[PDB]
Amino acid sequence: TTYHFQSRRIDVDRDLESVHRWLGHPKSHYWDMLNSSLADVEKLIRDAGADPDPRFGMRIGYFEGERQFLFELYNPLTSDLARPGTGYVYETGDIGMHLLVSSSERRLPGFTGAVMLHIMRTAFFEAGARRVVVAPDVRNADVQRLNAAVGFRVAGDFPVPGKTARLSYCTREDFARATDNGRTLA
Repeated sequence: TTYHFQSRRIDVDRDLESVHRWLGHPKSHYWDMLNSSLADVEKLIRDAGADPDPRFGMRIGYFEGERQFLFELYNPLTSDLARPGTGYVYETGDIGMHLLVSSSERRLPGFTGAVMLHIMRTAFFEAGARRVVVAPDVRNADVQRLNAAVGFRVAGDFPVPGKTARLSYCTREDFARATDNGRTLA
């Protein structure tokens, strides 16, 4: 028995309690929502679903009937990536991605690799992305490792107020080569 995930679109009326709980767990601190209220998390979810294009929004992943993670596929043009001067070069079909794992601590081997493979296959083959774009905090080493595991390449670092973001790209072609079409890690 290994991880195989499915996902669906978020449903704020019934996922809010879970998502808010996950955002309060110290391991989630890079989401910067540790002290958020339910209303704050409701706004986060609703804002993530407000693009005109239905491909964007938050999704919830499942295994054995239980919630496992949240992911956001977002429009790079309404994100910090598109601030003037970041160095991001937008391409049609770019999709930004964020991942939030659940607050559960008991995992089978290779949890986050299976999570990442599922997310990336969803972005490319269900949401039509030609490239996934991310810009985590440079200090978030765990995310750097996850990115490298599925073929992301670092493009550069750029400043945001008080922080440094590390811009990375994963083209559909680099994902396919690195992971054998989404089957295994680089």
